[PDB]
Amino acid sequence: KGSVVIVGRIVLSGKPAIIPKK
Amino acid sequence: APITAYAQQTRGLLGCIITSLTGRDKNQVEGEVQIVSTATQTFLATCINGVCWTVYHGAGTRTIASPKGPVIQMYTNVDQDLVGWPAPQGSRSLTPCTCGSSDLYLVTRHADVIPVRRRGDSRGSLLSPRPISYLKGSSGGPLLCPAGHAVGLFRAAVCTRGVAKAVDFIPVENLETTMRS
Ligand SMILES: *[C@](O)(C(=O)NCC=C)[C@@H]1CCCCCCCCC[C@H](NC(=O)N[C@H](CN2C(=O)CC(C)(C)CC2=O)C(C)(C)C)C(=O)N2C[C@H]3[C@@H]([C@H]2C(=O)N1)C3(C)C
Ligand SMILES: [Zn+2]
Repeated sequence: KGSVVIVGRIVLSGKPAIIPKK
Repeated sequence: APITAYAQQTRGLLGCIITSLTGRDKNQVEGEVQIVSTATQTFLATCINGVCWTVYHGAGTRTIASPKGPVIQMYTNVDQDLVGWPAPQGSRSLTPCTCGSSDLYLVTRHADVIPVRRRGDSRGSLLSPRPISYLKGSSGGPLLCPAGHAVGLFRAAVCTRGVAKAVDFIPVENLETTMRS
């Protein structure tokens, strides 16, 4: 029985932001 | 502020498999809901009050991979259909609802938050139905009250003809209960 592995994440704590330029 | 969310995939098929056997996850953890995966399926695990809960019919009695190797579950409950491990170092936890709101929101595996009108202790009506393929992988995800606090965890979809009209969930109360048992 293998272990459950975290393959991603969902983040709710993000608040609107102005996508920066690179 | 309104409930908004995003998703970030931290690893792929092969790394996942290796990590499944190896039991050691060295990646960094962020978020309130982890996109969890086994060898058979993928779903969600929500961090509510220091513990990372997920749906039993997905995690079974498996261990979660951590940097310090496999982590044994701290709660298992075949009947409540729940399991829980200590929230991974890095995650942020949600807190249970304390407003008994009946207007809930479901954060899906695709980081989409959809409305569900509470119709009982474990049911809610999708104000705008979706096909089940969409809801796949969302088990163990959170059901937030308008304030963003945990009301429940998505368990099953109430569907017909391949379209989900409603949803069955695990009330935060069963977690607390499962904790004391
Ligand atoms: C999570 O565990 C996952 O996301 N799994 C990862 C990939 C699948 C799932 C989320 C549901 C995904 C959309 C639905 C996919 C089909 C599964 C249908 C099951 N629905 C169900 O049990 N509904 C009940 C009422 N009901 C039936 O009893 C039977 C049927 C087929 C006529 C339709 C129907 O509406 C409830 C009264 C319980 C609501 C379902 O969602 N599951 C069956 C099984 C697992 C979940 C599931 O796969 N959840 C259990 C333990 C409930
Ligand atoms: Zn609330």
